[PDB]
Amino acid sequence: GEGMWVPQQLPEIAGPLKKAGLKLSPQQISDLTGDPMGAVVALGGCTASFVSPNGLVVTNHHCAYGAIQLNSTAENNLIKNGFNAPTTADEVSAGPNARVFVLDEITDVTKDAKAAIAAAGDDALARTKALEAFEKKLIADCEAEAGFRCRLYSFSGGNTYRLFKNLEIKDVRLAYAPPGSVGKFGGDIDNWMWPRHTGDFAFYRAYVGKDGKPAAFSKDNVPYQPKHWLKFADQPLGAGDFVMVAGYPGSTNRYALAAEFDNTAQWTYPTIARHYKNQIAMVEAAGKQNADIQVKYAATMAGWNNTSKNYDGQLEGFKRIDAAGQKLREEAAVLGWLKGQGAKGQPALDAHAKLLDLLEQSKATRDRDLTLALFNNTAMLGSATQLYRLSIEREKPNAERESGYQERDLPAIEGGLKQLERRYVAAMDRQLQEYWLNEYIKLPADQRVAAVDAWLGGNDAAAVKRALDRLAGTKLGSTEERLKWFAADRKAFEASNDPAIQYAVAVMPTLLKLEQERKTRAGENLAARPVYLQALADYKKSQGEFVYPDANLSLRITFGNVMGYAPKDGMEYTPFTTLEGVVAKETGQDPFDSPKALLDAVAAKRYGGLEDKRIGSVPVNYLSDLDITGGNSGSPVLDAHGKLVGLAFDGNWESVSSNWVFDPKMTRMIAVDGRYLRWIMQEVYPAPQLLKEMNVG
Amino acid sequence: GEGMWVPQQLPEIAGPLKKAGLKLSPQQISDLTGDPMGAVVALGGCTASFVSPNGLVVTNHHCAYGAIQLNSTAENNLIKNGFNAPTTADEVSAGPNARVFVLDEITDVTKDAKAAIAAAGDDALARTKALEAFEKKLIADCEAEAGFRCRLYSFSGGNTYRLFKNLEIKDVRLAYAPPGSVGKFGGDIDNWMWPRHTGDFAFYRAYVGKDGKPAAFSKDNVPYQPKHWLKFADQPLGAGDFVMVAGYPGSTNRYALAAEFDNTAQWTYPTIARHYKNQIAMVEAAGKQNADIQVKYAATMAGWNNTSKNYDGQLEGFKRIDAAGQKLREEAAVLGWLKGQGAKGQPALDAHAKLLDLLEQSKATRDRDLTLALFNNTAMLGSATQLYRLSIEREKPNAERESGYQERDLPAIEGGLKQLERRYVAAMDRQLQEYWLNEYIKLPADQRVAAVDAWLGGNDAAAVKRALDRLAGTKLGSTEERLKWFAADRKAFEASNDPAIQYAVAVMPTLLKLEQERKTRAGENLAARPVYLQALADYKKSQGEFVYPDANLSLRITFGNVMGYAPKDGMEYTPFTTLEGVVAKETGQDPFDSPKALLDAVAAKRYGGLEDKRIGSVPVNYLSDLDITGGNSGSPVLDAHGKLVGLAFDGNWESVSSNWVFDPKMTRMIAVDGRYLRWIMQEVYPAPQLLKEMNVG
Ligand SMILES: [Zn+2]
Ligand SMILES: [Zn+2]
Ligand SMILES: [Zn+2]
Ligand SMILES: [Zn+2]
Repeated sequence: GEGMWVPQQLPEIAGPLKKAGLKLSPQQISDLTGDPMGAVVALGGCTASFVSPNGLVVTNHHCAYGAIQLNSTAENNLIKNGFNAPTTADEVSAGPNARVFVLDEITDVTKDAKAAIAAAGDDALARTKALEAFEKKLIADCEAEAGFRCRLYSFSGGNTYRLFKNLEIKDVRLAYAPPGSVGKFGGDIDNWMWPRHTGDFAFYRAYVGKDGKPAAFSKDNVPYQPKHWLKFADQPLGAGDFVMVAGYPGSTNRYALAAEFDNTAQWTYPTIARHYKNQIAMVEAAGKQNADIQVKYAATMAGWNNTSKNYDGQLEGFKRIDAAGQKLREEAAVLGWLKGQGAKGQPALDAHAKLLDLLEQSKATRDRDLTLALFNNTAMLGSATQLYRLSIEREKPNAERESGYQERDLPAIEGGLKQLERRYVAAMDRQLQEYWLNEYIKLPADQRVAAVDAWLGGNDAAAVKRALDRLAGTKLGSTEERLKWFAADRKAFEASNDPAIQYAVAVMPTLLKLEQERKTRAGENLAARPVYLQALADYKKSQGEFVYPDANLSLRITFGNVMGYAPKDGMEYTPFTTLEGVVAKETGQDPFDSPKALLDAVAAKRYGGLEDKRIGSVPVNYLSDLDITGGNSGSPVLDAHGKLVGLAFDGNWESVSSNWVFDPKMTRMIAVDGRYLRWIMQEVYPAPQLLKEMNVG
Repeated sequence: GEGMWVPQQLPEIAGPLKKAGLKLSPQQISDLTGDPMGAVVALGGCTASFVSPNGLVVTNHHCAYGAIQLNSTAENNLIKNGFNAPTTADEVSAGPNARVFVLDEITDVTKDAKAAIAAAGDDALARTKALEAFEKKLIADCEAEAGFRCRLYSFSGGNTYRLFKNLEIKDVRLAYAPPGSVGKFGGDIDNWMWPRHTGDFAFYRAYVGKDGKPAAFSKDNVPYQPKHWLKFADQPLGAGDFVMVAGYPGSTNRYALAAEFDNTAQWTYPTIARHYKNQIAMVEAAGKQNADIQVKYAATMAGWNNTSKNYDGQLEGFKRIDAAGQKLREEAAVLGWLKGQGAKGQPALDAHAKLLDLLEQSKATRDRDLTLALFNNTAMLGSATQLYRLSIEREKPNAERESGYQERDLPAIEGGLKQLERRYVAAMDRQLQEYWLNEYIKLPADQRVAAVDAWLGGNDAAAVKRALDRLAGTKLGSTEERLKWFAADRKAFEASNDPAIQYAVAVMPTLLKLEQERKTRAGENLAARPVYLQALADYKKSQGEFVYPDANLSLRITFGNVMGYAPKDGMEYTPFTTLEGVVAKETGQDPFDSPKALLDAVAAKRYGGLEDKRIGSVPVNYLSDLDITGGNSGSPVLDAHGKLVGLAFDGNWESVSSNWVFDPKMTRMIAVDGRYLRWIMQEVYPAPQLLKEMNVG
């Protein structure tokens, strides 16, 4: 059912957990470094879990896609072929930026954080800087132990703060990926849909130095030895059975002003989707010519497709449940309620009014803000602006450097400049730069940026053509030039005749100014958010409704049962799909081109000891009424005894609008059954070594 | 499950009926003139049933659609608005050709029929005329009793013959029709489809003279008093519950040569579907501009739509089950099994060869024969040819007149010429003439007809236009002119300068020659068909398959249970639809434009005492695994206690290929629930008088 519960709400959910079928004690689930919860890891935007005493980590194929794509060429395509390491020495690096975060400690720091905020009094910008400074000091102290990375999280609009401390494993290697026609069966056509037949799984292995402490990749590193790992279930999962997920959902917007919704529905989602589709169309074309561009842009393409379809789905789901309406009506009913109680409910009503006006302000510049951000996110301009900004920050004491540009951020900065090599083709980026300049000029005169106007020299196809011709002369295209500038000082940047670096030096004053304009808006928000959101919460409780914070990349638990859903009268989707369903979709053409070995194993009913009698086949994917969102991919699904029964990977089509308005009847998780993982590793793309390592072969 | 069982097979299904849940005794079902089977009546291409002691008859809306249309004008459109007669005096005539046939007696005449055939000797044409003369004599004798109509049926390829005698009620009146948006909710989009949300019912009343004997329409007639009628169930019908249907299915082709299947799938269905869709397109377009064309052609259009869509569905279903391959392997098996049996198999092997050759003879002229038949089926040429043929037949003694042109057929002929007034517009028929002339001209030289070529006097657009301009001079457009010709003698036809009459005179010799050829092939078929089809039956029994004859418009029983079906992996169709499903489809545009009173009543949750708590709503339609086909529309669905729980009306999309190859998993009946008939008649288009008369008031 509904809810992305913090581990500190376990007393609240203990009884519901039992009634749904948990046979572990609430005590045991509360131990976030115990069995099974201490096996669950964050990847940074995906979840994963340990599944052996030797550092084997299982997650989704689409979570590993980055790493597979980084190790792929046109002439050895791991995306297409799969990857299997018969020995641990065979495992390839997942990339310098790849991480496994293992939870160490959570501490409430709420009292301190709102002190530091308040201690700045009544200046918006000062309030932001004070929280920044408080956070930086906390983290610096927590990370004083070598091998840990820490994070500060704000919950429920700033009514609670907690500090998380993680062991940061920095040497992650790929151990196994099934072929792309298994890992991503049905491609973007089946994405966000049920029935689903997708084998969305892949394995990493986590490594540290011989001292047992985190290190960056080296051939002298050895497998991490986790305290806790998950075991595969020994009881077959069926319809109605208890399941739970723990993992790291990224963001939801269930506490929001109605106007935040209208802006998103009417403007944000349609605009981003259109841009994303236009870039897809350009890259698609050029990659059909050019396998190098096709392989190099595949991860980018996957992201664009996935977010744009998600937003198409949210727009449709708003109309289906009249989200605009529901928002309006709970807002009216909450404003009603507040004046309602006069004296006590005036602080909250004030808040509503500030928040509301803050939103109109970001509204005034939203097209500028988006366009400029995405223009600067193309490869060479992104590289130049980041690298120049770093040279500026490096001049300050580390404690005053912008988050993202402190010493602790250098590994990821350097790592990103190297990874870019496998994701950049200059003919392709030129077309994206073009696309975004064409969209910049389109902007109205009041919505423009002075410094970009000047840099460009006029509002036409001619100037665009000149810009593009000039930028083409950058040397930032090679990893080696990027890494030179990573190390260069600010004067060296301002001296450069590189045209990409000239662009950055040109616009940075504006970007720092706009960043201040953002930090100031955030500061006013930091006053008004928590009071109003605390009132939304209080109302919800007065209505008997479930109360939990919007997602924020921190660890959450969701639970429920295996069950399908009914999209229309006269029909129902069943909780499982089956092997036969995979082969029924076969067309021999991407994305419905399963391996021959699958096709033959199924035609022969070779179920490998994995059939579930109740469905007369091996289960492939299943639905359940858990409450997950982006960031939950790869999260392990556990059964009533805490055994692994699948991996979360997607949502059904009608679920996605639940980011704003939760609909219990149509919100389902889509998970890959652990028996399908097993079946693939036995009969299709075999990995007898990993199975034996997991005590299932 | 499978099987269109003849009543004489009740001993064989008694056990299976009990196991399925029938609580009536099988002997109570064996009494075809008792309770409840004597309540089931034939309409002539639909089924219906008595539901009161005062002659109230219930059938489908689409069955009554011809009669609703005949009583409709552009200005007062009953298809659109519904009809309700508050007292029996307000009932309107269903039209002169409307019938209710009440089963009186069934006789086996197999031995006598086969002896009439054998006495003809070797000659194929004499064999046909001998069976014809046998049938005519039998029917004349049986119809000696005033008010009875009799029919001879051939079963299992001529291995069995039965005579049916029916009371022929000839004054049928319309007592109630819901609005078309109920009766045909979802129109042609939902036709042949589940989920289905269609209130497909209507009521007639049956009338006789004051002396109790059937009579044509008169104000002095009074309601028929049936010996038996159905009662509405007092127990709520649920999933898995027993249901049975009795009705009059028209035709199936489950006993067929592989070649007959191949010709049908490759040529017959695609060809007819194309011609029907071309005509639909013209009439649709013209009716958009002319609401008299729209109302006059509505019944014709509903047939074209229903058949063409049926044919599309069969072809898709043949691919789904590989019907071609199944027919090829079954035939290789049967011919194997026969060669297996030495000498005693030889007559079936020879029969198979002869049947195959006769199929080839048909095929050689199939384009000509189809095209010529459908050209002559347009309104004026069909009238002219029919009437001219009648004038020729009238010069022979009645016993020698062609079936359809005997004295017993005169009421139907006459009624046809009157009903056509409400189904003909010159400017529309002209376009249909033009379509068929353009198709005629596409025929190749060996498929042309000399008489039509000469009459056409050219092969191009200009000749077509001259022929149309010539035919537009007919006076057969008017009912009175048609009835004049109905009475006129042959010399008057041959003297006429009416251009449609002249056409009929010109082509008649050719039609008669073609009829002789068809009679000749039928006579050859009479010899070979029984022997082969007996072998097919014997083979099926040796494989332990069900053995029942193909449908042939006689009374059949089918039984099974309420149940949905699974169209693909990860999905199921549920056995019921509900009221909320009807409203979910609402668009306010035909065909998804329910009566406002329906939308209001569902919104207000006015369930009228008819809610089934197990589905949370009033049921609308349901699925069951019964075996029905064309002709079964209007058949009552009985529960375990013989009570009325719905009306058969359609099949699901995947079912329709069961006319050739039975598929148990995807073959379902779609029925309208008796509770939905009641609910509509309470809350939406009310008829308290009829509910009272059925005592559910
Ligand atoms: Zn247990
Ligand atoms: Zn250089
Ligand atoms: Zn006349
Ligand atoms: Zn009973």
